[PDB]
Amino acid sequence: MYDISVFIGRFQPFHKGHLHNIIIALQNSKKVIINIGSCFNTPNIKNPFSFEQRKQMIESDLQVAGIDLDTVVIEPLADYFYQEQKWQDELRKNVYKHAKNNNSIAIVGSSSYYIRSFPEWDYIGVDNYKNFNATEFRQKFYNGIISKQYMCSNDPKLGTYNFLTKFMDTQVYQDLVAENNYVIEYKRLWLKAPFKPNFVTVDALVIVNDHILMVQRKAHPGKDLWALPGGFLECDETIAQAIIRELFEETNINLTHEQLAIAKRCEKVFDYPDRSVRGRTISHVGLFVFDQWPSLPEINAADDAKDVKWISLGSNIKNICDRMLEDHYQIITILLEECG
Amino acid sequence: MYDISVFIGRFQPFHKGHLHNIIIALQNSKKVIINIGSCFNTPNIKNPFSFEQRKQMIESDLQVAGIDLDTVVIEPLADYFYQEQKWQDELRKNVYKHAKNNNSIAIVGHIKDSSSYYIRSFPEWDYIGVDNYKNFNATEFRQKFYNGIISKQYMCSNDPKLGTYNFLTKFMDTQVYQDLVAENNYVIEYKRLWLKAPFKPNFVTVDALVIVNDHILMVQRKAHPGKDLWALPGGFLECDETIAQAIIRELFEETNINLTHEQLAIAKRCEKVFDYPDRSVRGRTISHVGLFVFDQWPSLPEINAADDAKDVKWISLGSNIKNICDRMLEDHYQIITILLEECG
Ligand SMILES: Nc1ncnc2c1ncn2[C@@H]1O[C@H](COP(=O)(O)O)[C@@H](O)[C@H]1O
Ligand SMILES: Nc1ncnc2c1ncn2[C@@H]1O[C@H](COP(=O)(O)O)[C@@H](O)[C@H]1O
Ligand SMILES: [Mn+2]
Ligand SMILES: [Mn+2]
Ligand SMILES: [Mn+2]
Ligand SMILES: [Mn+2]
Ligand SMILES: [Mn+2]
Ligand SMILES: [Mn+2]
Ligand SMILES: [Mn+2]
Ligand SMILES: [Mn+2]
Ligand SMILES: [Mn+2]
Repeated sequence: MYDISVFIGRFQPFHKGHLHNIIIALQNSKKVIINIGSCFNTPNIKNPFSFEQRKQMIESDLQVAGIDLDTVVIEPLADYFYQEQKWQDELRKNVYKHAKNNNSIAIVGSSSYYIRSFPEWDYIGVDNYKNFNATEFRQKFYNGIISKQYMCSNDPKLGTYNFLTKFMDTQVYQDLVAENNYVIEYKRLWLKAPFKPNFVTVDALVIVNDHILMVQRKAHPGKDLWALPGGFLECDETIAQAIIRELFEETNINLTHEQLAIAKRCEKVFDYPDRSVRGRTISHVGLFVFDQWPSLPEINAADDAKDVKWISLGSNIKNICDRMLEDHYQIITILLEECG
Repeated sequence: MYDISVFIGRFQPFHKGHLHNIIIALQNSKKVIINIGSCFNTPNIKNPFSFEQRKQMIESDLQVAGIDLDTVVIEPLADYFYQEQKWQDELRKNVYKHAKNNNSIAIVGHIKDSSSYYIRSFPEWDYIGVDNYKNFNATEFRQKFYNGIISKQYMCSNDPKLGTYNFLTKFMDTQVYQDLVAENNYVIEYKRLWLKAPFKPNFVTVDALVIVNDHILMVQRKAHPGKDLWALPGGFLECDETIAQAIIRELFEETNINLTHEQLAIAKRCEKVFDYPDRSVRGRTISHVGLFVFDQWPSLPEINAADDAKDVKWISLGSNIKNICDRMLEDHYQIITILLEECG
């Protein structure tokens, strides 16, 4: 009937619930565009696999009962938690790429967001079976258990099953297990709270001669990832004070607090509920700009930073965009745009 | 030696440590100007007494001491947690209401914490460092006071019939006292729940300042802290919502304002963060507010009190707002002032 079905998911991992929904869409349309959300990030516990691995996983799963691969296309989406129009444009870009000859288009499926966001397209609704829970799957996986009832295949050499089986031997699997054990122990310790906690953190975006100051993380979450210098707000300091305290603790930047105060452009809040794996963490980020300086200030890593670097804007920043903590690539992008 | 000395305190309440320091100020100057900090706020456990009450208390203790009251003047200072320049000027306005045409002026504060601040902000005035062994604990005194005990070693007067000591004896029979004790018990219990947590909490709240035809929407509080006070509508941020959503969710819950989500999204001017660490008695609470401006609107939307709001009212700017200025929750007066200047 439709020329095109639009299908959006995380696929962390791809399962039978996904295969049956694609199948409903392929008997309602001639071609499916599968849009994988949350790409171009480093692996974390909620997002273990890359775009390429998930794309592969999907293809080799579809290639087993049935399915014509000529009727299927796969495109990536980045996260834009604070700039939803960008996300919308990017999805529209992915679709216009495959449907620009007045093709008939429907979104197969956050059912209300897609209905509000995309009036141009029809919404094919799908209620599934027993709740295929991606968290439950992943938590058993970091415990050594692939749940074969989720798997498209039954053969451990076929599909996601084979990918998941082999993945358990990788270094990335270990890192993720380590991160997950950290978070379980961290979350446990906080069940004491009379009320579920919001964490308040601070970060500093410091630009000197078109370089951004970044820290490589010594500890979980995001161990060995690059990040803005920052950490927890303390009960006795203002946000503005915490921003500078963490900056100096982690990087020992050779600037005075007065200089940084003159260089300060703004402070923004980042409050996407799932930005961090510890629990709900709101970050206040200060932007500091030195259009020019005789040189890059001296920096020395300390505390939870195992390294610190001045990294130039443009290509060098883009090249570590998938080696950064949490939403820090978005934060950098936003603050330089609007503050700026 | 100096014509004027300048002395700043909260005096919640005035005590022997304060007296001690005013005696030094007067060995070094001919007139001392006493500035009472945190004036014009409603009574809270940390600030139980009004400006007038503290003034009375100081005058009566200085008679007991007995310092000639012609050598003493008393002026109020409001709080400006977020507008440090309004405070510096307001002080200067206090000092020069009294010092005139080439008086030598000294500030007499603690050589320890607030030494730095006064040196920098008031270079025109000299400094007289004070502080002596004693460790007079303001908090320690109020806690015992909320348990029914006036600590004698704090009292300038040994006689319960006189001075601050008398004032506090009589104050203990009032309803305000009873409301302070109740707030205190609430706060002690609130904090007890949190003693176990691996880290001290920073609490996150939201408020909405909604202005329709120069009227602020304000709730009157059902629960602690600041019971029976007027506040911007607001409350705790939940874990599964953004701050933008929280601000609107709490607005509806407390006021049932007859406006739509898109109508408020259009009316929204800005959000501001309020993070003075001692702004709330519960523990460290940061607030994100929430400015919404409706101009030349056909009518004031319909509202009704629910959840922790027991009343809700449209309050016109200007006269009716300064009227309840000392009847507001925590720093909401300051928050309203700031959001009107910088966003509206
Ligand atoms: N919820 C929390 N509140 C305050 N401090 C914390 C919290 N969780 C961890 N920390 C401390 O902060 C350290 C990490 O550095 P940073 O995140 O830069 O402040 C950890 O090693 C903890 O000791
Ligand atoms: N730390 C907290 N986090 C979330 N909700 C809370 C917290 N403390 C108190 N509350 C709830 O908020 C109520 C008061 O309403 P509100 O302050 O307007 O959200 C109390 O009755 C509590 O149920
Ligand atoms: Mn290994
Ligand atoms: Mn840190
Ligand atoms: Mn820290
Ligand atoms: Mn740190
Ligand atoms: Mn370089
Ligand atoms: Mn409330
Ligand atoms: Mn409420
Ligand atoms: Mn609430
Ligand atoms: Mn009116």
